[PDB]
Amino acid sequence: MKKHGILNSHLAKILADLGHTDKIVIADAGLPVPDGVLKIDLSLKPGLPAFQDTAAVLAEEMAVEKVIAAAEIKASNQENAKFLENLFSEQEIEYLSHEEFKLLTKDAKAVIRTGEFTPYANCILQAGVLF
Amino acid sequence: MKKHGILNSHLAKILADLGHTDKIVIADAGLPVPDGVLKIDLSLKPGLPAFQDTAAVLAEEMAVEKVIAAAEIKASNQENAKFLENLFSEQEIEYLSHEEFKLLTKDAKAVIRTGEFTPYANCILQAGVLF
Amino acid sequence: MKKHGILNSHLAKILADLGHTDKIVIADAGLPVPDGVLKIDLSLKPGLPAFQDTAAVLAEEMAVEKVIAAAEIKASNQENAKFLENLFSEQEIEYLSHEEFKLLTKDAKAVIRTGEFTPYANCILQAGVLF
Amino acid sequence: MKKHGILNSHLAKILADLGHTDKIVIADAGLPVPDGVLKIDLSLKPGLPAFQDTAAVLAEEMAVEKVIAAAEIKASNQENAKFLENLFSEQEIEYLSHEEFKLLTKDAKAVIRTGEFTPYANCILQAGVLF
Amino acid sequence: MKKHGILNSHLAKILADLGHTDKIVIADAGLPVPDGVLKIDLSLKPGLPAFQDTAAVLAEEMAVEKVIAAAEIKASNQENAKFLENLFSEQEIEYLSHEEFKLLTKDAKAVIRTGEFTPYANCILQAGVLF
Amino acid sequence: MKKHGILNSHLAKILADLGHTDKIVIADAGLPVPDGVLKIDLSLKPGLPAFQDTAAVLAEEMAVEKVIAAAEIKASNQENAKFLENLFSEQEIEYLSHEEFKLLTKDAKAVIRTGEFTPYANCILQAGVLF
Amino acid sequence: MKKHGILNSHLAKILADLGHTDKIVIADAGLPVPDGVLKIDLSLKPGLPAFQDTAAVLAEEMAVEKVIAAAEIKASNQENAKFLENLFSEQEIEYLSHEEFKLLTKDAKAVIRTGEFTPYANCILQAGVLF
Amino acid sequence: MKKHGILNSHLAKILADLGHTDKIVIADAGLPVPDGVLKIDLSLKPGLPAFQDTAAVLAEEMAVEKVIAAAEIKASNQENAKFLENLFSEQEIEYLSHEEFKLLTKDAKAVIRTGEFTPYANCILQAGVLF
Amino acid sequence: MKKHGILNSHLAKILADLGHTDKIVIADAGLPVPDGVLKIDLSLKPGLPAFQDTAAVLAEEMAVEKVIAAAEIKASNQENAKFLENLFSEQEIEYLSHEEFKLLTKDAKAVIRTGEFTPYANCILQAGVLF
Amino acid sequence: MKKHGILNSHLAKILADLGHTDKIVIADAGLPVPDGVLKIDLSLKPGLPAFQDTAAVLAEEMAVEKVIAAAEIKASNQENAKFLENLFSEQEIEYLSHEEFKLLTKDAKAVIRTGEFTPYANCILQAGVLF
Ligand SMILES: O=P(O)(O)OC[C@H]1O[C@@H](O)[C@H](O)[C@@H]1O
Ligand SMILES: O=P(O)(O)OC[C@H]1O[C@@H](O)[C@H](O)[C@@H]1O
Ligand SMILES: O=P(O)(O)OC[C@H]1O[C@@H](O)[C@H](O)[C@@H]1O
Ligand SMILES: O=P(O)(O)OC[C@H]1O[C@@H](O)[C@H](O)[C@@H]1O
Ligand SMILES: O=P(O)(O)OC[C@H]1O[C@@H](O)[C@H](O)[C@@H]1O
Ligand SMILES: O=P(O)(O)OC[C@H]1O[C@@H](O)[C@H](O)[C@@H]1O
Ligand SMILES: O=P(O)(O)OC[C@H]1O[C@@H](O)[C@H](O)[C@@H]1O
Ligand SMILES: O=P(O)(O)OC[C@H]1O[C@@H](O)[C@H](O)[C@@H]1O
Ligand SMILES: O=P(O)(O)OC[C@H]1O[C@@H](O)[C@H](O)[C@@H]1O
Ligand SMILES: O=P(O)(O)OC[C@H]1O[C@@H](O)[C@H](O)[C@@H]1O
Ligand SMILES: [Cl-]
Ligand SMILES: [Cl-]
Ligand SMILES: [Cl-]
Ligand SMILES: [Cl-]
Repeated sequence: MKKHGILNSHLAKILADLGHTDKIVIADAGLPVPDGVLKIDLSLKPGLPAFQDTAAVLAEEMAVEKVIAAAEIKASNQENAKFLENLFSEQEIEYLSHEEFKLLTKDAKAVIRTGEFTPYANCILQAGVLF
Repeated sequence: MKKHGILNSHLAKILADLGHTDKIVIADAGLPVPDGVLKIDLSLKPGLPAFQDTAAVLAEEMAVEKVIAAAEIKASNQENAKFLENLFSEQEIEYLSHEEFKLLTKDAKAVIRTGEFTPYANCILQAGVLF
Repeated sequence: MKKHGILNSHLAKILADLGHTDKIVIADAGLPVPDGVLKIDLSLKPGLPAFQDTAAVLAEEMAVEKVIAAAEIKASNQENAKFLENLFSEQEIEYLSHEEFKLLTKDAKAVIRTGEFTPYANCILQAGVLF
Repeated sequence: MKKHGILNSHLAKILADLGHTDKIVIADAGLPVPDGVLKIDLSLKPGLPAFQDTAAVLAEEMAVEKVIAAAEIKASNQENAKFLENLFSEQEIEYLSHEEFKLLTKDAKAVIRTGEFTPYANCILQAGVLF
Repeated sequence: MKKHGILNSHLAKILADLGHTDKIVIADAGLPVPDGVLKIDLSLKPGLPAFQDTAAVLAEEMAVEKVIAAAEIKASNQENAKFLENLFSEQEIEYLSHEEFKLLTKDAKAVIRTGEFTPYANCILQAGVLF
Repeated sequence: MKKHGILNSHLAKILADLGHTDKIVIADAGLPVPDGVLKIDLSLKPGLPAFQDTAAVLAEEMAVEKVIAAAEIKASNQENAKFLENLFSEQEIEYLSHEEFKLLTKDAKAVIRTGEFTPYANCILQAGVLF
Repeated sequence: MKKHGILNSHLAKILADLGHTDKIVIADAGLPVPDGVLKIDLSLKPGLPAFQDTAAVLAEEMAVEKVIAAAEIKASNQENAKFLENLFSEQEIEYLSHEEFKLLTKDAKAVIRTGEFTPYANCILQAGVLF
Repeated sequence: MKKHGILNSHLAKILADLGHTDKIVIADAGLPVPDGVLKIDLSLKPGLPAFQDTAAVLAEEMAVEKVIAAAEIKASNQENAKFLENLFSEQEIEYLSHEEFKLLTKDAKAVIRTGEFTPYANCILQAGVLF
Repeated sequence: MKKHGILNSHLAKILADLGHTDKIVIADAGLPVPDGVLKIDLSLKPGLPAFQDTAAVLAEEMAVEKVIAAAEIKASNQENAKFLENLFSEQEIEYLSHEEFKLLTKDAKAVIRTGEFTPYANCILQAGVLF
Repeated sequence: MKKHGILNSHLAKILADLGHTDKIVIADAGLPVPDGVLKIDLSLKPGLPAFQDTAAVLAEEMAVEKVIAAAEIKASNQENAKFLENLFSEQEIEYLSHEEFKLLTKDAKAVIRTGEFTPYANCILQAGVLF
């Protein structure tokens, strides 16, 4: 068995190919996935896994230099919007309209679907560099 | 969005094709997957999701006529062994050696990998019929 | 076997992947299917299954936020036009020219072909969200 | 549009390739489909379409020299058993155990899944020759 | 064996998928086939089968609402030009320059190659509807 | 355009790869094609092309060192059985039971389906060598 | 074995599909092959096969309507430039800049690589018609 | 970028799927790779990377339960044979004849080719469990 | 461009993956290629390239430890048989019946077809090692 | 085994197809690979293999006419920048902004990933000609 790194095999393969600036998406159960974009669904039941738990695992296994979320999250989802701010303190956090957000997902290397059943609980993690 | 059934898209597709006697496997994080058998990895980190959480969702979404587990589970993993007895109290439960158990996994339509980090926490759910 | 949800295995796989705003098409036996769009043919013979029967099953298994249909249906197929208005009373129904309607089908995730032998008995169901 | 023959596009392609002695299967909603065998699912909901309706359409579009069914159908599903004897009065009908029947389905060119929710409502149609 | 419809298996599969306005091409032995368009070659030797024999079988098996040919056929291939007028007397026949004709073939679902060895012996059959 | 050789593009590709002893089959409209064997269907309508016309074209484009047919042809199809004898004078003609014949087709590089509607009008041509 | 036509199986397959105006490229060992264009490498070692040897064979097996080469060939490879002029006496020979010549190769059905080790020894053969 | 685990993307993907008892092969530059087994070539030039360098990295990123090598390694490559003994002090090391060793490679999930230019510098690492 | 090694790109790719004992076949224009074995056709016309020319280039680019040919070559094709003995004087040359030779080609990584038009002009080159 | 040329099998295959002006990229551990471009990862661990070692091997096995690197390399990575200037003194070296450099990698035939952990350690090698 693999000693270090993320446990999920599908995710490990995605992280392995990440280059500087590549993007991956963590989505709630409702976010549509653009055609041609790999979808890794971790959902089990409503609320499992949670957006927060998923983002937390990714944060410790991936080097993030920028996080992008939809502005609507600040109003419609205060708890998760705060979570992001807290978790990605040293990272640049950019906000866009949900509409522009969805356009950006087309360039993502993959979309990770969580069991999150709350509005605008989605974010794009942009890969940084280790040197 | 889909209104009924299991939330996970990968899993919904497998359940959709199940016919009477078809088998699927719920596995701990260390079980090897035979060549040619589809693997759906739901693991996020050690213990998440657990074997019990996963098995309970599946029992809720599919008609199970028989459950197969490795005898070594009773001795080495009492808690989970008892959970199974309770969960599938109405179904027939068969115990084989872990060796025979693995051979049987070759005929599975899929292996669902959980984040379970305890010995012999695996089982085969054999589809029953709705009429 | 799968306990809940739509019975058809092909349709279950399509519904499983539906995200907010994704579209599927229910069509009569003559609608042309754009290249690249998955075609699921349920027809057995003229009138079987009927447009009404198919639309009714989907309405109960999928969350629909909007229905799109061709204006011509109100002229050449009042029967089915009324059925649609009644079935989706709570949803927004938009009428476009049959020409524009066909253009939109290029963006569908699938086209479900029925055995309906009446003109303009086609509609686009746009997925809603469960939360 | 195609003027003659079976209306369903998937079935038309299968019939088009039929040679003398090739077999296709008409099955209830629970019959398991062997790996490697094409599955065409026409089901919409329980009982739709029915075994009888599907078998009748195929009987008129395909030349059948022999019909194979499971002996158990005469015991648990007399209704459909009589239908079959009547529909294929001119053809040779053979009864085998459900177990052997399933074995034979491995050699079929396709399995047509209906919405039939009654036991052993399955049959194998063996192609005849037009000259 | 299949009882009704066109005898050729490759062709049956194409007709099976035709929807209103879909196009197929019948071509002489020299017409170039655009990239991405399926080619079904029925030629055996020069003149076998002929454009006329092929066109007549197709007119018998598919509903044609419009026929498109190259204007150069009237001048250089009078016999075949007249055959078409007679065969599709009830349909609308449109003549374009051979140059425009070829561009149009890019949208065809298939090109049927015949053994015809005479100039501009090609046409596009546009599927009509059965209701 | 290709100056020499057989006109049919599908057949040209098959002849191009023939090595000493490789086999190809010419079949009537009813012969079943084993799985994994390429099928090139030239049929247009019953009796077109004819078994005789097809075999004749192949005879002049391919080096045949042996022909294999089913014994039943001699009795059930005297006209075509004589044709073969006449056409392949200098070639070794071996006869087998239709049953053994079908077993041999599994090793064929391809099956050429003609529009021949007569019993046992099938034969296997075994490639010779040009030096 | 195949009796007539070009000996090389790969090439026979390419010529088999040639339609009027289709293009193939004969190239020296350094010509780059556009992405998507089929490459058939016949080279064994420098100078074998020679550009002249390959062009001769093709001229004999293909109906050539036009020949295209880079003007630079007259300046740096007069020997091959003269050969080309004589070989295609009856056909149209067009000279373009090497830069435009390369853009044209993107439309070719294939690039045939020879062992030619001399500058600009490349040409495009445009297929003609046999009637 | 990925924070933890092996640096090589190809290898990370292979380790990600490892289950208990799965096997991978580290090989010298001459070891033949069985058909069907994935080959990951890391060699740059003779001796780079070295067998020792590669085995060390893997030992640090993979949970090794058993090591298998050919007895011939003790006779012709004592240096690497000793290295292996020390590196896997706590694990079981089994020696088989080079001939049997090769048969065992057919079951491997992958063969990692190094630049090692010394005889019998190959070994099979059998995955263990993390619990 | 590649500075060193064999010039042919197809062959370069095959040599690149050769491991100790892997085999490749050099064949005359008539040798049949077993299904599943890659065929690289270098023939241009009868006698070009010749068996000898091809074998010479391969011997210079590949480390061969053993050669295998049909016994019939010594009698029916004296010239090439002598060439073989001379070219591979250092290596072991084993002669088998042509029938047994053909069975061995099933294990070859590829069959290189030459334009050689003389009988039994075939041989298997078994890869050696560089250390 | 292959006697000459680059040792790595993956790279050998890429060099084999290089034509005049084709480009390949040597990259540090962080350079992102554009979708559609083949990635060959030779990294083992940070610093192995090094950028310099990889570039040296390639320069010896490929005819390079031009090198392209990011301008930022001269300032942020002086050591490797000097190495580059020294290794490719005969060739033309063009410096572009790193942003413009990345756009150019879209046209590369492949990206070779090294274990280099220093910034802007990337370059594009443009293939020259051997004659
Ligand atoms: O649900 P509303 O607010 O209507 O639209 C936003 C949602 O739709 C999808 O993009 C995501 O699931 C997001 O949460
Ligand atoms: O822990 P031991 O008994 O060594 O091996 C059994 C484990 O190995 C794998 O098959 C499963 O993960 C199972 O739990
Ligand atoms: O208005 P047109 O396209 O002529 O006829 C409409 C019918 O054609 C097809 O699109 C559908 O079957 C629809 O019912
Ligand atoms: O006899 P068993 O297999 O238990 O039950 C028969 C039913 O199981 C499936 O094969 C079919 O659905 C059939 O109707
Ligand atoms: O004969 P020309 O006018 O030169 O070219 C027209 C022919 O070329 C191909 O498009 C068709 O075969 C058509 O018949
Ligand atoms: O038609 P019968 O004589 O029953 O069986 C022989 C035929 O069945 C198929 O193999 C061929 O079409 C052959 O002509
Ligand atoms: O050799 P130079 O003149 O530099 O470039 C022309 C060559 O480059 C490639 O396009 C062809 O191989 C052609 O022969
Ligand atoms: O070098 P000899 O001893 O001849 O053969 C053993 C070698 O052949 C291949 O299996 C491996 O590369 C191993 O190192
Ligand atoms: O020519 P005969 O002796 O009949 O058969 C041997 C030939 O058949 C093929 O295997 C080879 O081409 C070989 O040269
Ligand atoms: O490190 P910065 O300057 O932020 O970005 C440049 C790096 O990002 C990637 O393109 C390469 O790895 C390069 O070294
Ligand atoms: Cl479902
Ligand atoms: Cl049909
Ligand atoms: Cl040919
Ligand atoms: Cl990892």
